[PDB]
Amino acid sequence: MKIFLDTANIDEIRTGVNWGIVDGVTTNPCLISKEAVNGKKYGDIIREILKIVDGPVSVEVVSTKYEGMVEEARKIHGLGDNAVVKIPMTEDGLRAIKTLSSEHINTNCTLVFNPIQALLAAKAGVTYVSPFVGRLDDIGEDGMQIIDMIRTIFNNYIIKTQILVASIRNPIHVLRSAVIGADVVTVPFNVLKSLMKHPKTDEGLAKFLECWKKVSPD
Amino acid sequence: MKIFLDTANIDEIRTGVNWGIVDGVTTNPCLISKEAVNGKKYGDIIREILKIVDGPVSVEVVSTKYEGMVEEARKIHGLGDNAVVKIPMTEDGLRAIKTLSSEHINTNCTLVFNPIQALLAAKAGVTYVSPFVGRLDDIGEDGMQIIDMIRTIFNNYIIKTQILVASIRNPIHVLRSAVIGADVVTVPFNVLKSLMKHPKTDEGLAKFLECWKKVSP
Amino acid sequence: MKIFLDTANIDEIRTGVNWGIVDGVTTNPCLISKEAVNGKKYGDIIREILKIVDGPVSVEVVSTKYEGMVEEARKIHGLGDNAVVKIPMTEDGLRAIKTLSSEHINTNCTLVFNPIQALLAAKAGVTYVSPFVGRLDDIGEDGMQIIDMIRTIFNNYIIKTQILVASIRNPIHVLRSAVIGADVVTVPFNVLKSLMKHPKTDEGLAKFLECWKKVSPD
Amino acid sequence: MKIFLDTANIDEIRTGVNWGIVDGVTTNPCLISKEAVNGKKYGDIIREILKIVDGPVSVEVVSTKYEGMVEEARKIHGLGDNAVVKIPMTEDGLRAIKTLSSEHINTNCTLVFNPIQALLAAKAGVTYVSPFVGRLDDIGEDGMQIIDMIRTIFNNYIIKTQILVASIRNPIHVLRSAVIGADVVTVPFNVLKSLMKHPKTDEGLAKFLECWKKVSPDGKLIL
Amino acid sequence: MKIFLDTANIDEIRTGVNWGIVDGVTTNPCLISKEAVNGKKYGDIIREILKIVDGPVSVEVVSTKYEGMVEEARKIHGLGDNAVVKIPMTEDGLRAIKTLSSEHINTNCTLVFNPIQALLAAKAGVTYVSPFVGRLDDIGEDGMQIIDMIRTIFNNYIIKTQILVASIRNPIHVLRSAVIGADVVTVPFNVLKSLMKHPKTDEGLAKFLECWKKVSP
Amino acid sequence: MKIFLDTANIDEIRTGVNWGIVDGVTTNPCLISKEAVNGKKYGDIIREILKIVDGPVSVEVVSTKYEGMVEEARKIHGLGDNAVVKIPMTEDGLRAIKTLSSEHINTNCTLVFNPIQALLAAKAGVTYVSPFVGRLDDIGEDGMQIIDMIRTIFNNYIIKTQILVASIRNPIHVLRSAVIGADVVTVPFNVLKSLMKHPKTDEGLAKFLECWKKVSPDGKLIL
Amino acid sequence: MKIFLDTANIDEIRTGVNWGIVDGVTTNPCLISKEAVNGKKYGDIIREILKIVDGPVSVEVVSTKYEGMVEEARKIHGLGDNAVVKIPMTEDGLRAIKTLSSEHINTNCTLVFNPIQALLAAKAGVTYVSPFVGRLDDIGEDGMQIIDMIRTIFNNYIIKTQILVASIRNPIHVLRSAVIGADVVTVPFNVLKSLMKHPKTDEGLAKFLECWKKVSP
Amino acid sequence: MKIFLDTANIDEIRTGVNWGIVDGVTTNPCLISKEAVNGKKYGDIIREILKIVDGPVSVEVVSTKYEGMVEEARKIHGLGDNAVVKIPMTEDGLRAIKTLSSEHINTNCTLVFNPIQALLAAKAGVTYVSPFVGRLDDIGEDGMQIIDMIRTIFNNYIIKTQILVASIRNPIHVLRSAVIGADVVTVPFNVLKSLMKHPKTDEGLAKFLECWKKVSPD
Amino acid sequence: MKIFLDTANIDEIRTGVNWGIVDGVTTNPCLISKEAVNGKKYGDIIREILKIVDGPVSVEVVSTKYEGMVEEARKIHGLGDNAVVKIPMTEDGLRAIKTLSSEHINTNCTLVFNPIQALLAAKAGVTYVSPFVGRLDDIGEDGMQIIDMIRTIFNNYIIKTQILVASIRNPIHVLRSAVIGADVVTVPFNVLKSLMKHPKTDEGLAKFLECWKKVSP
Repeated sequence: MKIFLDTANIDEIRTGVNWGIVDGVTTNPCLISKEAVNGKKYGDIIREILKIVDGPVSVEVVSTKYEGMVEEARKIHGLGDNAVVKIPMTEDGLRAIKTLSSEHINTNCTLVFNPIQALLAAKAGVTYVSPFVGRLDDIGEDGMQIIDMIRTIFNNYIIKTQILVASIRNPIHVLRSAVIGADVVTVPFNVLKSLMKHPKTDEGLAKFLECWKKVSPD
Repeated sequence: MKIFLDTANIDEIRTGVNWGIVDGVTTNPCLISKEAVNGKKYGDIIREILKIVDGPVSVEVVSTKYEGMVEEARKIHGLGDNAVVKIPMTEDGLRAIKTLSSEHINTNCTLVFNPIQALLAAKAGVTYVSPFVGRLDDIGEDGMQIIDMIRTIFNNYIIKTQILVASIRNPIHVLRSAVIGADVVTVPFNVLKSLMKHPKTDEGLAKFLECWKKVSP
Repeated sequence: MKIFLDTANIDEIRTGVNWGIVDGVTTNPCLISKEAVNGKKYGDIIREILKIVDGPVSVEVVSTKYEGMVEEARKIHGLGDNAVVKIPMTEDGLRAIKTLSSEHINTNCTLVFNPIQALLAAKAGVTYVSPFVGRLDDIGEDGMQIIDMIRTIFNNYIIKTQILVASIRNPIHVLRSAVIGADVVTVPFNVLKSLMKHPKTDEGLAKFLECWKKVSPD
Repeated sequence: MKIFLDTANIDEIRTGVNWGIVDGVTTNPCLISKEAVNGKKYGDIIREILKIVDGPVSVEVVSTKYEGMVEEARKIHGLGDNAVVKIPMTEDGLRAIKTLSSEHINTNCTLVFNPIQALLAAKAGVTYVSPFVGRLDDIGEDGMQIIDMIRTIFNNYIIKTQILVASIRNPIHVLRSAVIGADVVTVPFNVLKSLMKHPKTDEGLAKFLECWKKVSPDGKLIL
Repeated sequence: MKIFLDTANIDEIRTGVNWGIVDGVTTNPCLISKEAVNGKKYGDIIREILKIVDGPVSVEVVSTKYEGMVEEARKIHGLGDNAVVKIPMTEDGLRAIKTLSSEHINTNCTLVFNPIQALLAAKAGVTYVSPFVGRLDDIGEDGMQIIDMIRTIFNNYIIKTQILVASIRNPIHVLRSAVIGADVVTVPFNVLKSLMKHPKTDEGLAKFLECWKKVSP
Repeated sequence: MKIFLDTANIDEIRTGVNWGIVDGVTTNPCLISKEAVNGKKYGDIIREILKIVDGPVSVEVVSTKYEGMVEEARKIHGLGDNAVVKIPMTEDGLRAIKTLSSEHINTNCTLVFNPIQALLAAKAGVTYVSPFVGRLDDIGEDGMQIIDMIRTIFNNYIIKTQILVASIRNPIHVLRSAVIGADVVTVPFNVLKSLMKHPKTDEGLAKFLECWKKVSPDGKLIL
Repeated sequence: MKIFLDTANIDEIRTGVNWGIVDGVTTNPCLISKEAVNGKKYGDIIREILKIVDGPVSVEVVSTKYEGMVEEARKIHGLGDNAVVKIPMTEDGLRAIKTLSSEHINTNCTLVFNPIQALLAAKAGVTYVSPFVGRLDDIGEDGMQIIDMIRTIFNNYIIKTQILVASIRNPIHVLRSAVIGADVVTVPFNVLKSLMKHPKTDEGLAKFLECWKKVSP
Repeated sequence: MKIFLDTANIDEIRTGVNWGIVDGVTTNPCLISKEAVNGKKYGDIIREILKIVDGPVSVEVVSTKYEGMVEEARKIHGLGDNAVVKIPMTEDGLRAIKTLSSEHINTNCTLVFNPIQALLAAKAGVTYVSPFVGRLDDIGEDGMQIIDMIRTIFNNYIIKTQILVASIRNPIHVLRSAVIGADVVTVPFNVLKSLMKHPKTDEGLAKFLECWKKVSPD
Repeated sequence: MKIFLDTANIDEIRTGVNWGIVDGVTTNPCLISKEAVNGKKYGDIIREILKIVDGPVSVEVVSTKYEGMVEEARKIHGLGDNAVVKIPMTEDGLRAIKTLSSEHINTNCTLVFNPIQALLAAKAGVTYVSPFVGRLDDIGEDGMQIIDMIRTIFNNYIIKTQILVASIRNPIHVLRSAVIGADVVTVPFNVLKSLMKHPKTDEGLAKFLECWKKVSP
């Protein structure tokens, strides 16, 4: 399972990249606007992420119509070979995805909330589909169940679109994604750093530390 | 999973094809007669649909006898390479499917209501089999369970006939079909249109637009 | 399992009652406005249904604020003992339900889409909760799963609110509701009439009629 | 589980009752006409069955309209207290069941093919509902699955209508009915007779005989 | 779960009763004839068993006709209050069970091989029904599955007939019977003896003895 | 799943073959004697079936001893390449199957009632094994459960013997056989005919006709 | 299922109380320290919540030792009959719970992370047990699993201790607790607000309003 | 599934081979000593079985120490290529199996009662492992559960040791072994002969014989 | 399944090696400190195990920091091609695993307590991952559950990291690991000895011996 970081915070990205466990980054206009303050510009934030991240970097189009989406996508593509054009699950967005896939431009279909939307994105040739588990949790539906169904549907038809679990809120979203077999998770930095941690790991290290000071004082 | 449109309404077909999500069309005599009113002839409607749709277009014979069925099927085949001959699950229909299959004419066996009928159509060499889930729902039986058994049966025998889920009434027939692994669903236009929509998609787009306006008024 | 009719059409209601299989009626502002045409007024339609139907008749309030809802609900209660005041799942609706519950006015919480909303309504003392299965189906979620979870939750706590399956679209919603154990279903007229029918019933009648004629020429 | 005989053959009914394993009889116009040949009247056959059978005897109305059904049902009920009026699952039949239930006339709703039909008959107050499992089998649907769902539905709502499995064709219909917990099965006579038999019962009896002859040549139990 | 001993061997019966784990005895013509050799008469063996065993003792009629069965059953009943009349699952056997049951004479229906036969015996009012699991095992069918279905059937109808698992060959028939919830098992003596034993019981007793010797030589 | 016709009635076999849905025929001495009345010889009936049927035709040996079975089997095999020698599940039958399998004569082991019998026939190299599900149903045991176990066993060991479900009585035997994955069913003609039918197929055809008459009064497809 | 508010914020508590859906309140030293800034002290905060909240309100002891816990618990108890004394799962905590249970002082055992700890607290007589599901989630373990096992255990032994699901982070913690059948959930204010909302509810109200406007302007 | 005969009785073996359903033989010191009476010697019995049986014949060593086991096993190997050296599950037995495995002498690890013992034997390179189902049954544990777990374990690691179900007591051990997928069962003669039999087979023969006589008087 | 010995005791290792069932060895700072008393030092203990054990032998680093881990790992690697460098699940540990994996130095990530930690270590290229089942057992959580999930996860993504079940306390840890399909278990010597023993094995040998004595005195 690949692990992407779901942020536009450059320090978070650099920190997690340095850890070696970050395979890519996903951004969206809301994540970018949180960082484009006090003089920082949306165009520089995107360019810096692309430079620091060896892996896929998803960048969301802001046009809502087919022609504007395809124009933006080609410019986003031109920013670097690792850029992935993020496009929402809409009729115009499915049209844009089909055109871009035929142009060999990698795409990521976002704002997916049920398995049939994910299937429609895959039928257009999308490289990634991003169902939003946490927003389903927010409205009283276990969001991971949709990941499970998408995984079964994709396996039934040998679909090559990668399942990118998005809107992740806690480490159990991550665990269930891995057990289900989703291709990718994208996580906030606070979730990312918790994944390495466990109280019995800490207790174990102090235990070995005290044992090491018995045979080697220094 | 392929998605066909279950209608003869030309406007619906053009709109769905323009959306890029329609892989084929299924018609039947009742769907064609709904459109072939006030001047419009059934022969023009059929031809126009074959012209608009790049993918398979199923056209149903009206004869009930083996000889009439095969002859009508060859006319239908002649209308275009994408024509698929729809044939009902009857004794003559099965004979007709075997003959047409040996002639490499693509066929679709319709009015199937249980898995053994679907198996018989496959054994005659049919290209697609069309079990009607919604008509089973109508009579108090969960139609999707027949799709599940057909998938298992076809998997057991490595059967090449495509399962084409017909008589679809709602998006859960579609979801359950994909989870089962049916090769095709054919859907009325009101169902097709709903498959892309979700209230959280809309709400999320409004959130993104609001964020974008803060950074670029 | 009780079977309500989900309509404001007097003819459909009269027909359904004349069959003896209709235990009550659910209405809402859209159902009523469909009949409030060509002279007929919304108030007369409601009073006409209350008269024809011996069982519970649900009538939705149109106010959105707490005080308007309870004032309306009391006027509705005054139309007859079989009236049930239908109130949406909102913060003001939950307060109204609690107030009207203490006044012994029967209530129906509507526009419920997940099991926790159903629980909150029951906690306010509502007589019926009406989850909308067909509107979940419309958005790619099997609406009957919500009924199943609500049934487990209500059984867990011995909750007396009746589950009233609404937004019903086909006879399998009805079958699954009975298998689950929902207390009530409300069905459009077209669904109700289908519930009695089956081709093997018709075939069987015709066979019986042939055998009877071999022994009785009259 | 009660076991009814699904027939109008007097000799079959006499033999089954003699076995002490028959708790009632179900008839229909087709079973009756099968015996109403060569002078035998339909009413005499019915009256004879009502006579020899202590348990419930289902007799079907021939009218298709509500009024004719309630009229025929009162005549059928007047033939004996063990008569059960058999009524098809139709709009008019439901209305007749409700009327007759309020008049304390026992009813049996027949020609039921899915669980919701069964539920509607229960809601009208019917004494028995008779789903046809063999006719479902004929059209490629496992008929016993409908019995299982009816049992669950009835349990859910504490419904007192008895589930009466009909159109029974083989002993597995009977076994599955008993495992599910249907209240009654009605079986043709050939099915009834097979239910008692098993080759290992026959074998075990032959072995028991051989052993006793080793100890008593005349083959008796002298105590 | 009651545990009966399935034998007519007097020595086995005395040993099992002295152990305090035997609640009853089942005999049959083949079990009695095994002992009634070289002078010993079958009538004495039966009487002696009734005297030794406080609990139910099943004795099988030998007549195959209704009238002969009921008459033999009344003699058997007369031999002692703990006598239970064993009757085979036949048409005459069922008639006989109904008659005897109306006379409050305890009965045991034997040679049962499927759950519907067990149900018929219960409907005749039989006190015990004895399905033969080992003879089903012999013919390639898992006999315990019949016990499971009978338990469910009897539970569905609140049936008072006791399920008496017969033709038991090994301790797993016994274990599965208890887990299912059969009212009774009847077991040959070699099986009965093994039910108390376990190698870890023995090993643990040797450990305890060794500990006790350290504190009190 | 192959579908064989379990009969010796020539007219049934002709009709089934014409439908294009019959892949072979199974016979046995009882089915043949049913048609070998009024001058019809048993050998003529067999030869006629072998003639009209392209697929496998199972003919049963009448000898009960090994030698007579292998002798009859060679005569049966010499009648045509589509003949399959049907042999009972006995000690002598297993020995004959092994011999005939080594002589490349196709065999069908019949009268099988549990999965281990089926396994023994497979180990002797038999081409088909025919478990009798209806006869298991008759004695109160769900016969299809044996098919399910045979399928699992055969899958476990990659056994190439085909599972041929016999003693079929209803369309649910056929449906369950297909869901399990048995290689072949053999069915009586009445069962075969029912498999194509369903009331909703009939209804849907009547509706299609009514719609076309609204658009073409003569009822044709003029293209 | 009862629903408590997991906060010491008076304005959150005051808003949820008015809604009619908050049956009680849980607090802890960290929640109260978040409100005891800028001169506000814990003593007034606790007293004001006990006044607003009709139902149970849990107040945690600060002493880590038995006598301090028990002394502090009687002070907490004296502040109001609805006060429930929160006590951590430790050796001294269990001893304190048992003494307080004998004095009829309602108790709540917190910092419970597995089912056996919860059983231990119930055996001491605790009125509520508070397993922290969110903190199990944090360390890679599905917290709701422990709720499921505690429900089963408590059902097994007919245990009267109420299961109070704590450390709730999202509405699916609430959903799963209701399906399991936990007696209580305690939720943060942001979780509690979301519980009544669903986009199809808002969509439905707009539909009704628009229909009502066509009838009565 | 292979079927071995678990006996040292020449007559039973000869009978079973003459049926063609016996693929080999398992012996042990108790089975052999039962036949080594009235003049017959243990060595002659074994050499006679090796001659009659074309398939694998298991012959148990009598030494308990590593060096005696391998020395015996080599003498046993010298009696014929179809001999299989049976060795108990002990520390010395595991060492012998590993040594004899490298010498390409086929081995059978016997007296196995749980799945980890079976695994350890396979790890030593044993050709067959023989778990004793009936002796587990004797002590109140369903012995077939051990076969099921051993089958899962061997499949997990693609282990080539054949599972040989031993201590078989009835035809359901055989049925469950085949359903599980054990490679081999070894059965006493009384069980083997029952495997072919069934009352419905006999009934069916008699029915066929009656129909044949209606058409052929000879 | 490979079986390693979880000890630094040379006499335990020497005995298990001779048995032919020990495929390797795991050590840790606490196991080695138990043998480095009375003048014996860790350096010789490690070297002597690398000599005896043909298979992999895991040696844990003591530095908590990246550069120290990596430096110590190259020293450990240089002691023998079968040495496997043990590294704890930390930020620096993962970084160290990735560098060492690129240098073709076999690694073992230890102190893993949930499946996502195990996936993180696999993603860094670790050769083995060592989840501690016994220490999960200690804190009231079925440790074997995490092995099950790790097996499933690793199967999902075709992960080559071997699952090495550590902190094993009893033979059922071993049994369940084999049924799950873990690549390796590492066991204490007392657990390893018990694995070959069963009372019915001893009973069976006595039976055979007694029969052999009747044939050949």
